[PDB]
Amino acid sequence: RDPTLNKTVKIRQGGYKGKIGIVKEANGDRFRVELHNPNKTIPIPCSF
Amino acid sequence: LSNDEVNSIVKMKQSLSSNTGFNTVLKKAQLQEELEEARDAHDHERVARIEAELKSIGAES
Amino acid sequence: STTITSGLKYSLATGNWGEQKKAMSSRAGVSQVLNRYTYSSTLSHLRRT
Amino acid sequence: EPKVNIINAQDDEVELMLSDVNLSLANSLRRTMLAEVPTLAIDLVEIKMNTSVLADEFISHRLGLIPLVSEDVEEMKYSRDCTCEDYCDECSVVLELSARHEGEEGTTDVYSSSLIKVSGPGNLNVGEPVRRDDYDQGILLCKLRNHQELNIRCIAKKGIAKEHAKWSPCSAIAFEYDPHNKLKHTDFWFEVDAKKEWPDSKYATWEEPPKPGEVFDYKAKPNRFYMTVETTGSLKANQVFSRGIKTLQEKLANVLFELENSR
Amino acid sequence: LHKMSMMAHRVKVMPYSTFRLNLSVTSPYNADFDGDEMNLHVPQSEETRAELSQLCA
Amino acid sequence: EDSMIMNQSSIDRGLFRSLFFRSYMDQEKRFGISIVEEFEKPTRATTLRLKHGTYEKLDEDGLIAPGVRVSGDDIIIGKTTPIPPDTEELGQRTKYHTKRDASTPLRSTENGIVDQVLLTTNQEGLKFVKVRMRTTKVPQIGDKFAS
Amino acid sequence: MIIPVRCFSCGKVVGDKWDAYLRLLEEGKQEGDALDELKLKRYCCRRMVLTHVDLIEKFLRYNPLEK
Amino acid sequence: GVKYTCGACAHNFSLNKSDPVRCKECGHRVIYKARTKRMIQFDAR
Amino acid sequence: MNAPDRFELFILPDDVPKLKITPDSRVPNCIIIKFEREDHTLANLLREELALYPDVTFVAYKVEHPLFANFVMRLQTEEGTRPKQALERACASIINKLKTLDHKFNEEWNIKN
Amino acid sequence: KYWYYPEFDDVVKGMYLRLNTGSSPYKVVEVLGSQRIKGSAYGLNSKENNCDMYLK
RNA sequence: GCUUGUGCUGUCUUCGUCCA
Ligand SMILES: [Mg+2]
Ligand SMILES: [Zn+2]
Ligand SMILES: [Zn+2]
Ligand SMILES: [Zn+2]
Repeated sequence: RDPTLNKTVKIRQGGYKGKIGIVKEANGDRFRVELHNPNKTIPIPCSF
Repeated sequence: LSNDEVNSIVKMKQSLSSNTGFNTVLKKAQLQEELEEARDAHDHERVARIEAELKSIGAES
Repeated sequence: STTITSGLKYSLATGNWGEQKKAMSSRAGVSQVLNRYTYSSTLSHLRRT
Repeated sequence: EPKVNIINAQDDEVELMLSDVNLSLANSLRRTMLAEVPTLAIDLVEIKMNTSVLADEFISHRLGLIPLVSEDVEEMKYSRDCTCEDYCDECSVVLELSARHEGEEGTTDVYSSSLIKVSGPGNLNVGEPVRRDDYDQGILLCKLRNHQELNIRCIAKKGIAKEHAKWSPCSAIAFEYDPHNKLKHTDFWFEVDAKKEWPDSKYATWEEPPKPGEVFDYKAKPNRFYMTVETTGSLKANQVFSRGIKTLQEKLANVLFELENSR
Repeated sequence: LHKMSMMAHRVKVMPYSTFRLNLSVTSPYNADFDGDEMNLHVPQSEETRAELSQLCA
Repeated sequence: EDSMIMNQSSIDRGLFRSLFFRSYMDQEKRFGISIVEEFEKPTRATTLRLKHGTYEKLDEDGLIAPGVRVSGDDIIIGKTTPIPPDTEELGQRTKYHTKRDASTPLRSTENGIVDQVLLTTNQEGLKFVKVRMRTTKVPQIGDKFAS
Repeated sequence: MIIPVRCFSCGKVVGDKWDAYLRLLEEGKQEGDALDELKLKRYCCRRMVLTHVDLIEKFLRYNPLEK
Repeated sequence: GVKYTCGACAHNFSLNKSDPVRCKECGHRVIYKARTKRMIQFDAR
Repeated sequence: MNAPDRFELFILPDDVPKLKITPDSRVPNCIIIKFEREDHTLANLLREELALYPDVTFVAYKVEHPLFANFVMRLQTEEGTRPKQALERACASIINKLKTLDHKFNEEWNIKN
Repeated sequence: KYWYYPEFDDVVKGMYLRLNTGSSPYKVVEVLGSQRIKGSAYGLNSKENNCDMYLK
């Protein structure tokens, strides 16, 4: 259990900068965040 | 609120209702049903009054 | 009144054009869900035999 | 050795003739101007209220296609190359639209002139939506009746037409060479006579028609190329041509740098 | 209809959601690209992979 | 072989782009004099047999709100039915199960935005909900066209 | 539904010429002459304005759902 | 706690999971949930 | 669902080099160059510039698949010259041509305005 | 929100609320009761907010 | 001191898709 599951998040670095998302899966640093407009889920490190 | 209390409040505001498009359409439909009932009953006096009332209510834009 | 009401409602809802207990060996597909994918399809479904 | 001759010149279209260049160079210039010149376009839309009859993604798509002024977009940075947190003034432009219909009758039109620039790079001429005149209303975005309101906040970013066609500075580039078909690069379909069944090119009077007794010249190559560049208003035609040349030079210099660094 | 309706191919992972075929194999499958669909079966063993690669290729 | 090539720039500018709507329906069933299903947000303590999807997108009334993003399997309608409690009256202060989950998940292959949520009452008199989901479908390799 | 912003084939901005087109048709100009006046030369752009159906006018006749 | 909207007169109100599903003023039997408050973002493509 | 990101056509990954050169041992003095995140725009330009050089005996390119943004070039030169030097000369020559073309265009635009 | 309740007549009785004198220094008044007046419909908050309740 | 939950009906009918 991480305190960041099912919470609104924003991406600050990389090719998806400034996109609003929701954290769905968080095992080891590679948070899985669904994107509000593109109907897809992408992996991303917690640093971003 | 209960169902009876809500219906009483709705009837009270309907009495207060000066005009509302949905309610005017419903009233015009009910008047049309009453008019066809009067026509099918061969009542030549009621139908004139219903036609006059519909003419007064109608003529929309 | 439930006899006529339920019979008409069942026959129009399921398409079996007979009594509900007599559904076996009865005409089916007399009533179908209206097609609404496009306007022309609705017209065609309304003029079908 | 290469020569340029300009036939007609305008803010939004230039018609020129290229000579003493290779066909590949002219085609690469056309492709670069079509797909690789950077401009500014809306990329993120935050919708605070939308009670119109149009879906949110419908309006977002329409907003993406609005051409914005991109004159100083070379000094801006790419969003993925900016070290800033979220969006800053050096990699984005923020526009805001707020529309509403007042009264209980009639319909209100929402035009692209209603977009107001709120923030952007300091003293750079970027961000404002393009307008033909001062009294022009612009592109129709939506229509509103009573009690319907639209309130959005848009973010304009820098990009190229390879990622999405909304970033293309050009609409259509006419391109043509050899109007009299002396190089025999095409074989004309006909029923009776090819000469009178095919319309003459618009540059047919710019070149001498071949003599009847002339024989085919197998040593010739395409030499003169006619092209018209039409822009959407985000950039001027000369700006598009110069930036296409610059983009091609930068790509070649990057190749040369990779080659020298390979050692 | 015949044994050339099932043949063993080699996998190439590609983007987009369609299966991709060389056009010369469309005749034994009697297939065209106007809406047809085809099935794919994955072997689960070394012996079964060898059978596919040496008999049904 | 009847394939066609489409212009990607035309697709980007809006050629053959389309809107897709799907509606879901659910209602409270009556099983007995006092046995009624309830629209509510389930909890792992009081409710038994939950699903693998998420429940954080539901509101207090058990219904999702329009404008929210939904992925496959996510729960859009929360419904529970009562169940005669087990011997958990041996002592479970707030974590004894009395309900079974009967929620409606989104289809696993679909995702979109919630467009409109309808709440009303059926002919009998129990609650009745309809949720409509909206998404945009852009043409891609493998889509069917005809003249 | 509503006039597209860009031409599908080439991307010329045609979304600012719908009201002028309706004005020109009101004045009595033919459709081809009206399209010529708006400087739409390529038939790809002429198709966009000539074949557009304005469905938003029908959608706006339903009463708003929020006030 | 949760906002609604009437399907006929577009009136806003609230319910506490105990009132009948009805409009307060015109008594329509059809009501709609209000739009959420979470941030909504699109990619304009 | 399976659609790749559009920025992958031109954005170079960190672990993927822009340029990979391998020799072609079948014939003497030939190399195979693999260009990443490039297409016909650079390929055709370089090919038809190199094809006019007297010391270049073979030059060609191919884009293997349109769904992947890369092309591969084959280049063969004379004994005296090395193919990489010919490629550098071609790049410099096209840069010079574009420079004078831009100069003349600016001159003519200033004249006509 | 609550004027149409049947119990609102007894609820509002005896309450103290700020009142616009009009003739404006706001003052406090004591509610001696309420009386419905038919034909005296007035806009309460908006144009559609018709109300017949009156406070004595 | 605080720890993440682990799955699905049946039977008919109709309308469709690709071959034939
Ligand atoms: Mg077929
Ligand atoms: Zn920045
Ligand atoms: Zn066009
Ligand atoms: Zn109402």
